[PDB]
Amino acid sequence: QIKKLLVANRGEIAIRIFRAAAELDISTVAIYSNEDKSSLHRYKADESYLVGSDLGPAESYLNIERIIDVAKQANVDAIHPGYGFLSENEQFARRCAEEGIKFIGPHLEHLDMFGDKVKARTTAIKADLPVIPIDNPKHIEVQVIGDEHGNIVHLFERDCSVQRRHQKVVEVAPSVGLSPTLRQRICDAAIQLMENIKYVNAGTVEFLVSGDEFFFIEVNPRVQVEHTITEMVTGIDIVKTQILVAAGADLFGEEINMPQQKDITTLGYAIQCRITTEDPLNDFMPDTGTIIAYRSSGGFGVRLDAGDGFQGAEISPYYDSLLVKLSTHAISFKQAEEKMVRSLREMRIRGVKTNIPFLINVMKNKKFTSGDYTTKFIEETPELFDIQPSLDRGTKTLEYIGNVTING
Amino acid sequence: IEVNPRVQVEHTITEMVTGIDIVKTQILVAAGADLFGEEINMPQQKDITTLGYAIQCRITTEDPLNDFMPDTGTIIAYRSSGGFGVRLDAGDGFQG
Repeated sequence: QIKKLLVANRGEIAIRIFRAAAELDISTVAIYSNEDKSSLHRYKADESYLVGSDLGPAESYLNIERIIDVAKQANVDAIHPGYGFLSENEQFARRCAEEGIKFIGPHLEHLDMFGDKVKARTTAIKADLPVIPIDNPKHIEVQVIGDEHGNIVHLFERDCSVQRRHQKVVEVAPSVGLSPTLRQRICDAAIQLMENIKYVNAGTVEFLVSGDEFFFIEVNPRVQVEHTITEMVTGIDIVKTQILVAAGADLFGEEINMPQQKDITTLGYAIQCRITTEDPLNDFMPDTGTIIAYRSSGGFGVRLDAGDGFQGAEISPYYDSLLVKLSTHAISFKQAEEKMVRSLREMRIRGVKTNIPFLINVMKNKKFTSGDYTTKFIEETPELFDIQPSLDRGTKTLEYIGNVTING
Repeated sequence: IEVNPRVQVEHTITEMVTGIDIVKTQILVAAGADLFGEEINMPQQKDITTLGYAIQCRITTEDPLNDFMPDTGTIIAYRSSGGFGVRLDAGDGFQG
């Protein structure tokens, strides 16, 4: 029934929802702030509105009442919150229902359980899942999608072990090195939990792995950044599915066309990382300014999700930095790693320092290439911060010619 | 009907459902590498399957408005897109 969708978000994910929505012949509505006046997502929808006349920085995409007003005036049926803003916000979800706008995600009582780190454990132990009663851990996450009609499936797992601190860096789907029996139990735990609470829409279940053992951590009651990696290996459009799930449709019907859990398998491996302005040379402080040159990769198995990565782009410090979200997909993990490297090396960003060289080394290192690696992979790798200089030739030649042409 | 003793323009459509990089495999076969080794990583014939469906469409300078005639001209604007399983193999159209 959903005919007009609004995205309560910015960047690559908004563009993602908009494209998905358009494939379903749904009109799109963007929301933008003053400093996002030339963000690509603003121009990528059927409609865009300045949320908050005088609103500040990151509070623009958090301002519940102005968003809902923009939704009311434009006749919006459903709001997709993407991730990382009002995604896990019960209040916004309530005010959506109360005003007749379908909140794209799980129900009010779903965001309640998993919003509080203390309440989630009670739910976890009621469905008989292992909890913290803790060394050498692997961070494993299971994707799930269920409809409003009781049909629930999982889209296998995602290795999330590569992380520097509390920041995820590199994800893999499915697991390399992790046994088939382990795989199944962790999946079956995730489906036991969500099928107990009668879960609706896309959700992620965060676990931990020691050897032949796992522990429940948290539940992300929305879409994740790393979703695409799972799409590539299972062939299933998660985002598009969400829109269909909030539209009532049965996942085994004409709209979603979900293959029965038995018929769901993985094809090859997929890897993802984010291209940010973070400088390995400079404590990972996000760099700001204007990009003067932007060239991107592509090709078979390479998937680009641009955020602030374009030619004219002006980088505002007020948001979590993200230029391009880059994923690769090949029959083998070895092959999947190589595409990533080349794509990373084929890139070119100038006028701002990037995290590319750091990422290059990560994919190049064999403690990652082996498939066996823990959350302390970065901790145990000091050489991962090797100083590759990176000179900029062409630019200097363009300046010389430019100067002599105009000034003699 | 016939045999095409090379890669076809439409190769990607098969790569997307089977998950094999055909072009890559060509190079490796020419390099002398094994079909089922840790190099080509090809699955067994029984394990080789399709995932979903793939379509390929041709975009040319010619048109139904002009009896399919390849025109010259400068391309004033080029506009790509993107998406899961949306490949734009850029060729004759890049910029001005």
